This record gives sequence, C-alpha cells and structure tokens, in this order.
Amino acid sequence: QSALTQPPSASGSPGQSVTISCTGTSSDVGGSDSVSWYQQHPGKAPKLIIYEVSQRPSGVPNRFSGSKSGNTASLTVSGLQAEDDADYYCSSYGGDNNLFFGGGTKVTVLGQPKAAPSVTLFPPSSEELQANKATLVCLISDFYPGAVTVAWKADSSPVKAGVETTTPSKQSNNKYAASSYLSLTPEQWKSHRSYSCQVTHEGSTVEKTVAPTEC
Amino acid sequence: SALTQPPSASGSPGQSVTISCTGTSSDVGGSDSVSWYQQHPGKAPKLIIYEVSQRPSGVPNRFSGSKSGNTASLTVSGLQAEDDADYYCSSYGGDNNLFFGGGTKVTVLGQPKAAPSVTLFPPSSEELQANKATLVCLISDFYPGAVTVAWKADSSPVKAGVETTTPSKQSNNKYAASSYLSLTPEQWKSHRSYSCQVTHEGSTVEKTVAPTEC
Ligand SMILES: Cc1cc(N2CC[C@](C)(c3ccccc3)C2)cc(=O)n1CCNC(=O)NC1CN(c2nccn3cncc23)C1
Repeated sequence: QSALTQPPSASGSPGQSVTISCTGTSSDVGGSDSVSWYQQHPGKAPKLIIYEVSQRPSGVPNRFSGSKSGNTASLTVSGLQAEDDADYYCSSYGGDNNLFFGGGTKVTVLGQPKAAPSVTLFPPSSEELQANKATLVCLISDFYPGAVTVAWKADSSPVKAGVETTTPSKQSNNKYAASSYLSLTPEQWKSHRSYSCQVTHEGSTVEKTVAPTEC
Repeated sequence: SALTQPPSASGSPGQSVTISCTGTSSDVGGSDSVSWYQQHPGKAPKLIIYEVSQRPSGVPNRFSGSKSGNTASLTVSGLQAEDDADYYCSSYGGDNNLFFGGGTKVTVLGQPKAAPSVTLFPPSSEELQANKATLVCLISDFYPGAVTVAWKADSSPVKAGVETTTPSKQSNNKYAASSYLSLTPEQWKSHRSYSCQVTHEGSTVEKTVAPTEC
C-alpha cells in the first residue's frame, strides 16, 4: 500500500554530505507539503527530525535539511558526524487520512574503507535434493559498510516467497558477511530455466545465476 | 522528552500482555493521536495502532489499544513467537511535535527448542572457474540462537579459513547462520572430503561433501 521508495543505503566520511531520497506519487509526496523524516539509532527509539518537508524540530541542528520536488522529497545531512550514523525514514500523508512510510535508508559514516561484496551462488547440493529440498544459497562476504539488499529472480520474475537473508555480521577480517537462501522445492528448481541472486551494495548491483544440471 | 514505557514485558505463548505509555496532558492526554509500532531487531518497524485504538489493514485483532487520561495501553492477546519484539508508542503534541516512548521489549517466554537444519554445499562451477573453492554450510531453523561449528578435511580438524556469521532470527522466529570455508581449488581437489559439524545444545549434526564425479 505504501508507494514511498527510499534507497536502501547511503554513506559518507566525516564532514562529507549525503542526500537521500523518498519517492512517492502525486497523491502522497507530490500532493501536499507533509513529508516527515525520522532518525533511528539501532535499538533506540526514533526521533522526528524534519516535518512539513523542511521544518526542524527544536534541538535538530541545521546540518539537516529537507526539500521536495515533484513526487520526490530529499533529506540532506551536511557535515556528517559519527552520531549521524543511523537509519532514516520518510513519511507523507496521502489522501483519506492515510499516512505512508518509506522503507528506510541506512546511513553509514565510513569507519573503514569501502569493500564490495564477494558473491557466490550455490545450486542445490545432491544430498538435499535426495531429501526433497532444493534450497539455493547466495553467500555474500567481505563487504563494508555492512548494509546489503538481496533480491531473487525465478527466470526474470521477482521471487516473492521462501527468501531469507541473515543480518550482516562483522567477521574476523572486520568486514561483514551474510547469506540469503531460497527454499525451493525440487519441482520448482528443475522446471525453471534459472534462478538468480542480486546483491546491491553502495547503490551498485551484482547478479549471479545458476541453472539445473543433470549431475 | 520521551513518553514513559517500561523497558521490558513478557508473557507465555497464548497468554496476554499489557504495556503502558505515559505522557502528559498536552500529548497522550491532549488528543487521540496515540500510535504504536512493532519492531523486530534489525528490521523496519510496522505501525500496529493509530488514533489510539485503530488497526491498519493486515494487523491481527489480537492487538488492542486504549487510553485513559495521560496513559495509553497496548494489549497483545494470544501471544505468539512472532510477537517477541520491541514496541514503541508516539503521540503528537502541540507545536508540531511528535513524542516517542523509549520502547518496551516484549519477550515471549518458553519458545520451543529446535535443532538445526544443516545443508553443506560444495564449490560452485562459476567460482571454480574463478580459481576459488569456498564451501558454505547453511544452518537454519534452530532455537535458541547459539551454535558452534567445526570443519574437517578428511577426518582432520580445519584450523584456518573458517568464518561463521552471527545467528540472526528469520521470518519463522528461528535462527539462521552460515559458516563458510575459503579453500583453494587445490585444497578442495586434494582431499577425499570436507565436513561441517554443527553443535547446538550439546548435540552435533555433521554433513560431508566431496569433489564431484562429473
Ligand atoms: C516501513 C515502515 C516504517 C514505519 N515507521 C518509521 C518511522 C516510525 C515513526 C518509526 C521508526 C522506528 C521505530 C518505530 C517507528 C514509523 C512504519 C511503518 O509502518 N512501516 C511499514 C509500512 N510501509 C512501508 O513498509 N513501506 C515500505 C517501503 N515500501 C514500499 N514502497 C513503495 C512501493 N511499495 C510497494 N510495496 C511496498 C512498497 C515498503
């Protein structure tokens, strides 16, 4: 029901600026001046930092600013500071007393060099197929920041069910890793041309594809 | 200033739990604009109540919201494991302000033990073509969320090259993790087999895979 799209992540080093977007439709974002932005440090209560597109509540520094053009609102955070590292969400009203939220953007203040993920996609192992399971696994390692989005395709169609992705965890080399897995039945696996795992990190996407084989 | 919520609340499966949200005459007690949100750790939240008592579409009627004076309450009946989460309240006040409480972590006590499903995968053709032979041991559907992993090369302990991720809770309310062993193709092809041994609650599950015959 929400139409609000936010990029999954953004990053900068201390003292840089970052702008993040919140795209809706004419009936929500573009239909009034009612966009809000909220900051949440993980595991703590969120806070309203912008209301009515551009207004800061008391105590929010003027490094945070909000604007809008058409059906896209934008939050800019100049002068990045360590405390800015957080998840940011938008909202907008959208007709018939409805409030709509974006999916959130994780903003990292870079604490180490950026590292793109190594992505390995594994087809079903012989043992699990003999157990009537065709789970595929997409291994994603050695990445920084530790924010990664994963999507799967059956052929070219988005896969809407049976997907799980672990929360990225910092490994012994101090880069993050995670796994996404898609719990297919053998029929599903053998009857499609292929399945693909798409990993998005720092706004660039990598795709890996596998297909059934006989042995 | 925050609204006041207890930091913790708990209940057993099927039982009920009530949590409160105490504000002031100019926020919670000033109008009917109290909302509640649910949030699983590491996930986006979900609005479960608005305007004190109203459920958005898709919210079960086991969640109920009320207010008396300056204190709003949320009651979750028929507790289920998927209800184990953090719960925040909010209430618009004057001057375009929006106040939030500090969050209550609701724990659903006594969730059942569950042993891991372990699937070991051998190196993919693509990665072998790129001169890599990482193996992955997928570990899912377990509870509670602590496992240890050891790897074997033939029968011998593997002391290097192992990473295991920190278990995270998944949509079925049980944990998952992967352990991955970064072999060279030469290490992979020179052994009879590799094994992934997963220990959970004193019990071990071992899987073994060997270089393919095709
Ligand atoms: C997501 C969400 C956020 C939140 N907050 C965040 C602000 C808040 C005040 C907060 C923050 C922290 C802790 C506590 C509270 C309220 C409430 C909420 O209820 N939620 C779910 C509903 N809304 C969305 O999840 N939108 C999503 C993307 N979105 C879509 N965007 C475009 C097209 N789409 C087609 N299908 C889906 C989408 C998926």
